Amino acid sequence: SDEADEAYSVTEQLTMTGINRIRQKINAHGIPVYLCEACGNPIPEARRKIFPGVTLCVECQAYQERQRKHYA
Amino acid sequence: RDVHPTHYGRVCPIETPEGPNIGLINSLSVYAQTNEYGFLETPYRKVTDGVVTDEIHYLSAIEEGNYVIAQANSNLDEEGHFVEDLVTCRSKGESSLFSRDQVDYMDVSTQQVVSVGASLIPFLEHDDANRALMGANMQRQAVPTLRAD
Amino acid sequence: SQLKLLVTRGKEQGYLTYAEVNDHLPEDIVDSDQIEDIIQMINDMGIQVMEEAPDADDLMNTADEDAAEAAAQVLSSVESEIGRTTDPVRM
Amino acid sequence: RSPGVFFDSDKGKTHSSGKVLYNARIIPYRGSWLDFEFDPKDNLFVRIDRRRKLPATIILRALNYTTEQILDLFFEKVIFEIRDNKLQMELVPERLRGETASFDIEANGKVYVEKGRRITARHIRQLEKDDVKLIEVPVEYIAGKVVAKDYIDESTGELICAANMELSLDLLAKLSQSGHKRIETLFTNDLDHGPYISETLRVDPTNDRLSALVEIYRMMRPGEPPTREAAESLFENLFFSEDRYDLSAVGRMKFNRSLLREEIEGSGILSKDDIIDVMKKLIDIRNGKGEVDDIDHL
Amino acid sequence: EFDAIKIALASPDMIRSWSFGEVKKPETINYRTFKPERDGLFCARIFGPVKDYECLCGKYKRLKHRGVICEKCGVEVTQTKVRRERMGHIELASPTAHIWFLKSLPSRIGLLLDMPLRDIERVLYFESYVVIEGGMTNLERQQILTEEQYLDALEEFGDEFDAKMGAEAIQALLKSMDLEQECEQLREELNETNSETKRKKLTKRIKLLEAFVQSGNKPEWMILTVLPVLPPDLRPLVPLDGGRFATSDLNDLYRRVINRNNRLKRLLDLAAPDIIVRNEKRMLQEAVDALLDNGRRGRAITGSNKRPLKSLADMIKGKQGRFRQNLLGKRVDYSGRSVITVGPYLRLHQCGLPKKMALELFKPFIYGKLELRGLATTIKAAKKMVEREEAVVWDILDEVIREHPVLLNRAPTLHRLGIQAFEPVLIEGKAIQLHPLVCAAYNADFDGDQMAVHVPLTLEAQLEARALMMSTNNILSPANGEPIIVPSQDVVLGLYYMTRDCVNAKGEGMVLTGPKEAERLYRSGLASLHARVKVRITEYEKDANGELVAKTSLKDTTVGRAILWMIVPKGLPYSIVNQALGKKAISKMLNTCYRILGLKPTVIFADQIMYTGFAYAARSGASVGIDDMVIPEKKHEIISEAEAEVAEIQEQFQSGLVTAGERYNKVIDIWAAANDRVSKAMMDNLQTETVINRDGQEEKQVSFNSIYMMADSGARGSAAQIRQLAGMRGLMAKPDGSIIETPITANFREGLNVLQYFISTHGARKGLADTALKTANSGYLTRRLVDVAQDLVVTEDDCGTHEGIMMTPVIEGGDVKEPLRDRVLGRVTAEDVLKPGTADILVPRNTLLHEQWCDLLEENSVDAVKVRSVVSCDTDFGVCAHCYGRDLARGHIINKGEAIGVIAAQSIGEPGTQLTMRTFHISSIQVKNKGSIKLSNVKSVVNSSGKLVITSRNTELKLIDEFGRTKESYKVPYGAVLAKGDGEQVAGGETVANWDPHTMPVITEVSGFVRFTDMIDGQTITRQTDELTGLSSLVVLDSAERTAGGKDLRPALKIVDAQGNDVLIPGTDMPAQYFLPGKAIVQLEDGVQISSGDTLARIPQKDITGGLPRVADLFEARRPKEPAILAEISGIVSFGKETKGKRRLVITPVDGSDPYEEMIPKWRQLNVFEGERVERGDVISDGPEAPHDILRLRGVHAVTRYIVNEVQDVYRLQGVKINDKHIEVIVRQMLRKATIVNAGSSDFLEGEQVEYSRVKIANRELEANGKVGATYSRDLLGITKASLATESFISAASFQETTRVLTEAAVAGKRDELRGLKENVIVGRLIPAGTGYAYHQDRMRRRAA
Ligand SMILES: [Mg+2]
Ligand SMILES: [Zn+2]
Ligand SMILES: [Zn+2]
Ligand SMILES: [Zn+2]
Repeated sequence: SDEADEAYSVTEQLTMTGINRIRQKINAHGIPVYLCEACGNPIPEARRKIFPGVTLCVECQAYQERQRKHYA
Repeated sequence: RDVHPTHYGRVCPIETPEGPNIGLINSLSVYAQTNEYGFLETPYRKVTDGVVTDEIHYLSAIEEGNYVIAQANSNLDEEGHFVEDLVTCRSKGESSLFSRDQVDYMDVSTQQVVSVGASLIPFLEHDDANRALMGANMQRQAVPTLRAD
Repeated sequence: SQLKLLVTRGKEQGYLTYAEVNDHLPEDIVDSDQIEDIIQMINDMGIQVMEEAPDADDLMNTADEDAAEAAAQVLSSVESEIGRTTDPVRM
Repeated sequence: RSPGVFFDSDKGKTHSSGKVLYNARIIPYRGSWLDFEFDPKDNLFVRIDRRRKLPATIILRALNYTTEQILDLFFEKVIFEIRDNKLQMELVPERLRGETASFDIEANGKVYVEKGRRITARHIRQLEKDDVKLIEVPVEYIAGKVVAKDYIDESTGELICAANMELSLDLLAKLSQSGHKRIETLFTNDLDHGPYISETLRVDPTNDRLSALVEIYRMMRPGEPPTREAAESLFENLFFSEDRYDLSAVGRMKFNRSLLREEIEGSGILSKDDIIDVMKKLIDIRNGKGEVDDIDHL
Repeated sequence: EFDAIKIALASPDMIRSWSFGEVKKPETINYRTFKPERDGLFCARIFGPVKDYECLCGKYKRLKHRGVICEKCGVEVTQTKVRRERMGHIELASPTAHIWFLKSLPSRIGLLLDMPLRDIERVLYFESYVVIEGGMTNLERQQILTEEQYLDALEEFGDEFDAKMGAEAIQALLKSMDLEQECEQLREELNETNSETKRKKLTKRIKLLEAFVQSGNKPEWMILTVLPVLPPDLRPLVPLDGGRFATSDLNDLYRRVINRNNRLKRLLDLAAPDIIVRNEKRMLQEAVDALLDNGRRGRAITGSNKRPLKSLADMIKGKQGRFRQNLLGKRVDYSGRSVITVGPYLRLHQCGLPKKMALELFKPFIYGKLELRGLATTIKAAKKMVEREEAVVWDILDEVIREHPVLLNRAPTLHRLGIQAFEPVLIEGKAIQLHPLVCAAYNADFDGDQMAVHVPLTLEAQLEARALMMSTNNILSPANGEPIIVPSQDVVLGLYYMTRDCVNAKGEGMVLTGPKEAERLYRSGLASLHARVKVRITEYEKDANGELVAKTSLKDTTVGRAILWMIVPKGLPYSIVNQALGKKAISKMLNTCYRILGLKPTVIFADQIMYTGFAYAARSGASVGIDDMVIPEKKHEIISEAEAEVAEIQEQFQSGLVTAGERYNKVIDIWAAANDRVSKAMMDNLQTETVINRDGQEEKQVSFNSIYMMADSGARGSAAQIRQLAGMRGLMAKPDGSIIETPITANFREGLNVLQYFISTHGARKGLADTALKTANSGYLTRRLVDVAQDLVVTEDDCGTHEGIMMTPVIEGGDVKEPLRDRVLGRVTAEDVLKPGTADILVPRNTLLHEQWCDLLEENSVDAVKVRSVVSCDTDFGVCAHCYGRDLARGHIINKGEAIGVIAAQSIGEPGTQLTMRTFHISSIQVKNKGSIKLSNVKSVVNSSGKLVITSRNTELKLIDEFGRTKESYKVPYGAVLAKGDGEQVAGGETVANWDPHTMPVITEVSGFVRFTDMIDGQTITRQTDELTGLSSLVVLDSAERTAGGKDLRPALKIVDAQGNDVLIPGTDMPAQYFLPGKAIVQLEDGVQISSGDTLARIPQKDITGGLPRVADLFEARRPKEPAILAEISGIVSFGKETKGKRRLVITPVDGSDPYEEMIPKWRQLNVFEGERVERGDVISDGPEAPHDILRLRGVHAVTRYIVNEVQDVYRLQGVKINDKHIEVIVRQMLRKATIVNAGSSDFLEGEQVEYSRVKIANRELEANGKVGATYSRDLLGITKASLATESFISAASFQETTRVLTEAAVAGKRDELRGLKENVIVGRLIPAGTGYAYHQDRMRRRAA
């Protein structure tokens, strides 16, 4: 083949297995939890409506993601 | 070895030698100048409150990431007012939609992202990126003919 | 002997920088040529002291195996001396 | 690559856990480098030209700074008071935004948050809209903090507790006997305002300027005997000579821009202002307000 | 001619025999008259003369004096070829330590004397002293000293005291030592005294010592006394143009050594103060040490160019020495290169070859033929005739060319089809027209790829090329029997366009007398190429014994299929061409023709497919136009709705209902879904959009949109690329892997604006960069794998064994990932295949399972066969043909002589190029198929609930249907509540196991009284009470919380019966007191008897990589630090001491020795009950299982199955197809070192590592003899470690470190027997593999005779 013909497939695998992990972080299951598993705050109805099966309030999720951002 | 969202208008994103040293021999874009220091800068139309003036303004790389720069293909109503409300711009790396009264600069002309080599291609916007890369590199080897056409 | 656990650090990482092999050196080495010889002795048994972060995603072990304990002996001994026995001119 | 100050991360490729390290180089056009590298245990280590790493605050001490003003520079303050009943505290509510209260947050006599609660934006507005200006908590909330500055006896001139001291119950005990009312601890949170320079103080072997210059000279060219003003000369020529070291005008522009300085041009030699601004920008990149530099960034 | 090569030390005597006179002066030439000056580095009388048969005098310039040595100036009238084989010695004034045996690490003078390297380095550079037979007074033999203590003890003694220094001392030591003396003394004091490091190092030393004794060496030959000098022509001083000579560094180094040698001699004559002569000795030692291996120790002397100049080692060792480049890869004569073009007119056994290239590569052939035919008197006349290129020269060329096949080769020879051989069709042009079908093999394409043609000279070479390498002889991929001749892109599209059908074309409906009438209509113009029709075809079948019986019929086909039927050979059904013939169908057509009609009709048929394909793709006129990239019209709606989605998520973010990362994730999610929806809209719009009508209304058929045709014929393209032409081109990723949040919502048919194009640029350049690197590091895997497996050769016809492995269908997660017909095909059955009821012996035990036998297997529904493997063969130094299988590149069977190791490494490195270079990642048990249960490794309890809770560990459920073959795989977790039982009837829709992952039972066998025996509340219990239910829970905690009152006690939850005595669990002397781990959800507290297997105590709570580097690590055999800890021996488990991290677990046999402890780090969750009698090769920690452990516990067959499955899954996740013999032969080359469980009757150290064939030959020789032989323990090394330890040194010194291998083989007198493939290439003899196998055999029987 050629440079561009394999470069296409390298970029394509890159993009696909980059979409898939960002899409797997998305919650698709259903189990309402009503109580943030770190702080016990009641996860409001709407923030449970967007992502069904979310088991953290928005505050604790922001905290945990801020912690993730440095690889701790 | 790779392109950064501040290569815009400074270094050609497509024109490089494919092969051993990709992205090390990046070639300069069309309107790119060098700063008084040695830094690369590119022009932008100064766009005050809503009107896109025809006074141009050379922004460097360190400064362009603090302005809402317009989009070269943004329409204008015979006076310099964008005929959309929101308007495609690129504030800090990530491009976006910004309202009418937020743009700080516009682009000088739409060929200002590509080098002289990759500006002689017609319909560059209908090509794979790497295809235009190979295309510029192979245009750069053309042998003169008997009757140039 | 911080040198001796420097060797185990370079192993359990699979590589050594110049930063680490400047950290875990003897603090009393002034003749650079000693640093030269000892980093050579280190690389001879593994692990190769590149100057930066890489080997991140390069999973390729030619450093076996009798040379390992002998070179560790020579490194543990280099602190016992101060040199040099390697430059005829200085001797 | 132009002269100037650069902040990079070394993202998850040295430590096993994957934690990133966030070093901050200073490369001048001519002279000596200066590198500022965290460690896997979150320790600021300044290493002058590429040889051995040193603890961070040794260079600050060599700058004729000592521990109390160092903590005043690199931190915010928290002021506990012995309010006649078990050491009640000064409070502003936005500081707590991300706290898990070890007590009953109550003012007006009115419980704002039950104990155990992760402190919310809700209770944030509750506090300041009701304007809680001093809280009362148990004593084991101060049991584990660290004291800001020196503390010595009015009895026999003996130290109450040294500057940068972890707290205990006996430390407040002796503070009571001293009649102290101002407990100066730091505002250290795991999330935003983490303790880094504090632990780097804990690891600092030296204690005063002469010790710092001694260590620096022992690192620079070992073997020779050191000397007070000899080491002084070496240090104050390392990054403060018009002769030797110089970030050129482009270097100065990149510097005063990479720290958000209003000015754009200045000296060719470093300063206490510059190195402290560097260390601050580094630790605030570590905190999470800022970003490392892309190297290819044009 | 010759045989094995011996390497060893060289005495000064042998060196003086090598030379032809000593070199005394350091001068080279005479600078005005450039005659080589006597008698220096280029001496006419020492190293031969400078002109052929002319002495340096000038006096003797005729051959008539050839052999007389001119009495004037001594030279010997001979050939100046002799100036390349003579050598000369340099008499050293003081001895000198050979740096190789000094600083090789380990220093051989060091651990031949057992003296530390530092001490010898002191004595050498004179910083010390060393005694040697220090009289009968005070000091042992090896005792170091210094100046001071020396002069002191000299006052004591003038005699009976010998303390030398420098190389003289080390030499008098080396010679004074007695090898037999110290060796037997180490014998005595290692026998009567044994300590671990003591016996280790001392038996190492005695190994070295008796090695030195066994060799012909002498201990002091490590210390040079006479030094040799290379011959001049190998270190020449060639005159460049302009009086500016060019030399090699060796002249500079020899000058440097000769200068200091002479200066030392003059110092010794002058009787200088020993300070200066000491400095001179050290200077001479540095000179010799920089001549031997520059840069070894002392900061290498740099030449005049600033540069560290090369030495003898650097001419030998390293990437640039002899062994690497000119010893493996050379420029070769009769060879050319040029640009390949297509040339479809060809057959696939020829290649075009320009008249210029042909006339030039074939010169001597034309010369001989022109002077044989008499067309030219002499050979000079023939050269003149050819260089004038007369009309008869061309005819003589075409006479010569005829049957002489030329080899064609391409640049990255990734596998063995990169070299083929064709017959040359002379081509009046300048490009090597290469047949189309072969570009698949060569990986070639016609955008500039140069190919290189080689000519084979001899007759054996032409027969190799025509018999072993012809392009018609390799139509099967050697990686797997599937053919590599599949038509690629013009031809699959032509064939596809032909065999299709409109719904109403011209000439539809009519019935035809046969395919000839089909073409008679089509070419005439009366029927479209695809207009359905009834035609009478007569298809043949080979149903009988070689009888091709015909059967005729009126088939319903199209004009195109029936026109294509004329090229199909006889024995193939019409159903093979009545389909739509994409690429897969047009590949399996060739595949079935090979499996039926053999090879000749397949090559003919493949050429016919290509011709008809090109012809009808030309006739099709199938272009591409911008109107063919049809955008859908529901695209703007889908994009609008996705934009509304992202606006609503951004609005929620602005109202604090979401984090930042989650708004980003939802944005990427809705964009991925909108991209998929637009892809579907466009493909639905584009595939069926031809909507036609016949005798009426309308009817939609598959489309003829030429872009769709090229995508749906497998010709070129896919769903994704047209998704980028018509649909939106998705989300583009920046090179870190983090996807940009705004997608290019356009295509290439509409432009990208500047921002979207600048965004695609990122990922595009990342992919470009990673192919420009992926190529440069191409053959690193294949090269690394042929180093390990090169010397392996099919060397026997049958080894007569019944070992093997149990090949089985792969079924993982759900259903089958590959049938048994693949994994068994063409491997020899080890033991007899019986039918299900076993009914008779069906498949004999040495049957080559070809396609008939695979059919006859699946026609009885077998799912396990014992097939012979390579790794479990028996032949030593090879592999018997049967225990390997069949050469899937040739079909028939392996031959005695196929170098299967090289072709295995190639068959794994070639498809390793289709794997990505950077590495790479990824409620109840409901039945879904029709079948019946079968639980494996089951020990359950049927509780009072009628359900099932299995008390085992390895219990999983497989599905077995009416035929018996395994249908589906599933795992039955511990306490998986089974609604069924085991083996009974089941159908799809009854969930077989429901189990809650929140709980892992402690399931009792008895519905009895609870009892808390050895359960101390507060010291061994935690007083939990969940006030939601108000639950009295005496939970047990781990050994990380509770006090020392019940610390290493055991909380025992036991079921006793309802009166108060302990219910023994049936089988042993332990009632069912399940001792409790920590953390247990032990809900029920005592005084409540319960069912037989309730959850009294309840334990609380498949990523796959894919890179090629995952393969490299899979072969290197690294121990991942999260390794499952198997069970070292079956038997009753038990725990011990706690809270060390390293906690004790021991297993006691019924019969053997119990006490085996193992320290489980408490980081890992333990996974076996306290008193479960465990199997052998179990799992306690779970995760990665190190392959070393799998070998040591489950055996060889288990580790080979493990590694084969690992590699096969990494290759299968991308769809790369590769057989099993290749991974098996590489794995056999992995486990080829063993160590002994018992030193036994043999001559082996206990913990010494010897090649497994050595052990297995000695033990066979011994148990054939009186004794019983070694009890070995098989080991496993990576490829990078097994290919280090090899037998030859000419081989393993080519690619390893040269100095270490050479020094070891020198000290040990290790004579290499040329029986490998790297050696016989270096030395330049026939390889033992292929054609040369016969020669090596008959020469092995010449000797030994
Ligand atoms: Mg090509
Ligand atoms: Zn929370
Ligand atoms: Zn002569
Ligand atoms: Zn066999």
